[PDB]
Amino acid sequence: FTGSFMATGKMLIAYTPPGGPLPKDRATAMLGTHVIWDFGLQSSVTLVIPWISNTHYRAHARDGVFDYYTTGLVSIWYQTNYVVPIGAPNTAYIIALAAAQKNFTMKLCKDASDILQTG
Amino acid sequence: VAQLTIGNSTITTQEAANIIVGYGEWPSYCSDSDATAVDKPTRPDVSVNRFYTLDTKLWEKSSKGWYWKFPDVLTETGVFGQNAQFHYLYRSGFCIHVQCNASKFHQGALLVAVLPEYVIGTVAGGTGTEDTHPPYKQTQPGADGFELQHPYVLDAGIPISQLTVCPHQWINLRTNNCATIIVPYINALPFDSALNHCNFGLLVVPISPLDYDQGATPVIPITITLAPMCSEFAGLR
Amino acid sequence: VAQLTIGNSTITTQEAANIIVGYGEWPSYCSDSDATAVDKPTRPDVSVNRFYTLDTKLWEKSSKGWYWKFPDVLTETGVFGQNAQFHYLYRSGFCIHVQCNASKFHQGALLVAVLPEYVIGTVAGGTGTEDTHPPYKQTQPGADGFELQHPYVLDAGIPISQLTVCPHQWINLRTNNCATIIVPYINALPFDSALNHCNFGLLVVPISPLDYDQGATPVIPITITLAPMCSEFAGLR
Amino acid sequence: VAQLTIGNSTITTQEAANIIVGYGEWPSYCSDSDATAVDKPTRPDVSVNRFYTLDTKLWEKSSKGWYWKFPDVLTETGVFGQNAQFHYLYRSGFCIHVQCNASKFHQGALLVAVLPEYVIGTVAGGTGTEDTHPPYKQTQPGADGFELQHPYVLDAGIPISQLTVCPHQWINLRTNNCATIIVPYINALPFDSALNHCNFGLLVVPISPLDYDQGATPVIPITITLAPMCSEFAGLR
Amino acid sequence: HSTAETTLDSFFSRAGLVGEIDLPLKGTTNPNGYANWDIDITGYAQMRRKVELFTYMRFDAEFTFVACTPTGEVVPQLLQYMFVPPGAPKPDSRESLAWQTATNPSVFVKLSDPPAQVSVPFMSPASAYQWFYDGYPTKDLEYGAMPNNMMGTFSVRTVGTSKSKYPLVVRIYMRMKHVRAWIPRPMRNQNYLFKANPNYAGNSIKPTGASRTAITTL
Repeated sequence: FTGSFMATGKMLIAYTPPGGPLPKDRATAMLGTHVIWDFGLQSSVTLVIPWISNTHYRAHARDGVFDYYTTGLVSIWYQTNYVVPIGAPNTAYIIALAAAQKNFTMKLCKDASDILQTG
Repeated sequence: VAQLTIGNSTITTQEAANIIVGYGEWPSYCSDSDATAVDKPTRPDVSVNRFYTLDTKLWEKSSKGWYWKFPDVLTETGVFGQNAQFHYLYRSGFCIHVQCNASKFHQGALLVAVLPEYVIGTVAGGTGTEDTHPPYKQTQPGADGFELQHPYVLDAGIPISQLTVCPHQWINLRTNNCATIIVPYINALPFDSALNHCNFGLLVVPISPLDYDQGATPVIPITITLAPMCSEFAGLR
Repeated sequence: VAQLTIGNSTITTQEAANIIVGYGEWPSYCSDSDATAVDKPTRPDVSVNRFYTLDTKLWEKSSKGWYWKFPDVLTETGVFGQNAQFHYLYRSGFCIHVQCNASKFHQGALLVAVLPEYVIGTVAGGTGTEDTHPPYKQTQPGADGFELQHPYVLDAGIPISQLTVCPHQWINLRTNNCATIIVPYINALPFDSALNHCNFGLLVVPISPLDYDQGATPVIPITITLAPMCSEFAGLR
Repeated sequence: VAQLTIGNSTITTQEAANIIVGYGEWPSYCSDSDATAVDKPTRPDVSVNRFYTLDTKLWEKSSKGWYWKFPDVLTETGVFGQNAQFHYLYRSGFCIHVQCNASKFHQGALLVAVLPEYVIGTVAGGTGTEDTHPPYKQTQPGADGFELQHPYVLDAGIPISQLTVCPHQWINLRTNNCATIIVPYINALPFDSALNHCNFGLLVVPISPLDYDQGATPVIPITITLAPMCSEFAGLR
Repeated sequence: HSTAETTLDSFFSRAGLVGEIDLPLKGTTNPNGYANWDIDITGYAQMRRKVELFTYMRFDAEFTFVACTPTGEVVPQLLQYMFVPPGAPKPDSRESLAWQTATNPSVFVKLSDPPAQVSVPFMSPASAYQWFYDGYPTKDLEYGAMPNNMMGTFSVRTVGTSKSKYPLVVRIYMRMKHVRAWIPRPMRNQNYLFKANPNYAGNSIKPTGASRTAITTL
């Protein structure tokens, strides 16, 4: 959270495993694996995605692509509203930072790119 | 500050403010030599017992106060509302947590207490001659709760000025924002109905009105998060 | 809070926030069995190694970002710029300190990272057919630094979104204001030219824009103070 | 003779006929060092694992044979069908029990075997030129099961005369009436989908036709009772 | 230095008047020379509010019967007091066979004989009488109805096949003994409207106590 120091509130961050459709509302997402984030207390929070596996093969058009399907989903809802005292901006931004755990792995070197050395 | 977790639920809360263990007792289970020692009552631990975070209510200058009923509030909600409904008997303790998020430029004081057998009494027509019984939307508001209309007498002909006689805790904006309360199972019987009887009701009223200068957020979100303790059920249907 | 001193330089700084020792290595010296063991390279300790406090840059809502080159920034400045110029070779480590001064009513986030061999790439005409090479004012801005014109690609065709892969540290106004970084000598050679090659470049960009309500100071001073570590020179001229 | 119980389910069965532990392995669980060691897979013990007694099928002289798919059969049924559906992954072993009730004046022989990855193949138009794919009612019949139409080739182009190569057991009316089979989790992966993939299919076919003199009950009830062993689930939805 | 008087038992002792039966000769009131009184401890006005201080309670009651003619006169007439436990059928007439059902304790006494007096136990099938019930029994008119709080009925009548020769008046006093209470609660500050629910007058909502002019004047 990069907002003013004076701001406070709560955000609900929920993860819907692969298959589970984006939760209808906050409350239904509230029943799933979620985290209430009070940026009034902690300016940072880290969520862990238990698992993602690009292993299920797909031969659509005529071009075979080893695709996901494991599109796990991460939703974020305003648990409470944004609260601020006079003098502080009524908007703030947030930054997402990602990385993989130490249990990450990759297989099958496949050079592919849109950017190449021009003539 | 630190965050505690119970399964798939993770709430960000302050270290450990003063908790109020109602009547000095801890929500415990019920031994084998009881009324139903045959139908061994299954006690949920897995998902059933975790952090539910109810639809935040917005504090306003004009707010009169709010109240929820138990176990009603949850019999609708998730896998706990699952057990409460398709089961014959129920006994359960509760950890209730209430928090506001306000700038050091807001002022207010919410009394937050729990009241066993909270029996609502309507106005009775006005002049006192109509024997009108409170509706079902007023007797068991669910997880949205319900607003008092006569806070001073707690919509039931009792001074609120004396509500402190119940497990209560204060939330004065200029000192704290989170209040916590542990509630044991309280009833004239070991077990009872989860859909017909509301052992108690959570009360939260503005004793000192919300206030602020023009420009500061006009509504203070109050977030109720609660978790079932040593909850038991018997006789599946 | 406390103040540290290195000679005639005395800076008032916070106790000891988290420092970032780039690549896990500490700016050390270079042993006797090297390339030039004859021309014993003299290592400055006295005045040469102390606290330089560069002309503070003013953060604005529209600010795109800034960057300085090393050792260029100092080859102009004082008795260190003295050695860098009238000497043939140079190797030196760096302690960089960046701080802002803002009320708890400002908001922003500056990523501050160091990037070895930071090679600037201009626009190339616009349509992509002009082989225009970045000027000298853009390649070695001095102690005033220079402003990015395409932060997103760091004026060089690389996502900034991935700059974190370099020794970096964040400065989120609502949590900290000072960021510190220790940089070791990094180059494909033991020693090198202090005026021709810029081993690296200090980068500081607003990832979350500066913001505030009308009435609060509109510009947040960013003060860069830096000090040379285990700096060495060889071959006087 | 004696009766065994698993929760609220109590079946009256014979002492302990010969059981067939398919492939010599016992339906066990899956250790911590697997693919998903993070999302600790919850293993049902309570109600989820007990005796389900499917809608008894009636044996007739003309009966061709029956087959059910797994875990399909249960994904519809009760609290197990509860988990299978609102969960991402599944692995489970099975105890299957099949019994007939017939007078010593009926005759017949049912081969009862389990076949991994039982892939149905329809007729293909008749003449062999239509690429018709078996419906969904034929691929996953549920708890009612489905009748073979070409038993000899097991509706899939394979001799039944060779089905004995699979975990099988015989039920010759003039000797036994109940057959039991233990099935371990069999698949090319630790876990998998409970609604998309049917690890196996239970097969029960009359090899020697049912027969009796006029006057004896004309249909022999076949009762399939089955229970999940070391069943696990992961990723709730 | 002693605080014996502030105990529960001390607070609730005393036999108060909770009932009064009228058995006139000529009258609209109890024309069959008999009457049925379902035990109501609210009979003593002051009572309701005192007990409604607690959520749950438990106790035994000592009943004392005072009978005379309207002028408080004593006469040679015999009387039957019958206690019909809850679940037992009350007499519909002056000749109902209930009067003779052994399972309905009855006590006889002459008006001349001093007051009749008996103790009645904690009936309730529940662990305690509970003044408040937030639910219904398996918008409704069954709200706040904890029936398992019934103590029983008291049936009174002149002995004999024929009406009594005198107009009679029975008074029932009740001392509560061996009291235990749980979960205390706000003292009723509004007027009671019904014997069943806590409903109040939503127009006539009065401040708990005496008001004054300014908060700076006494």
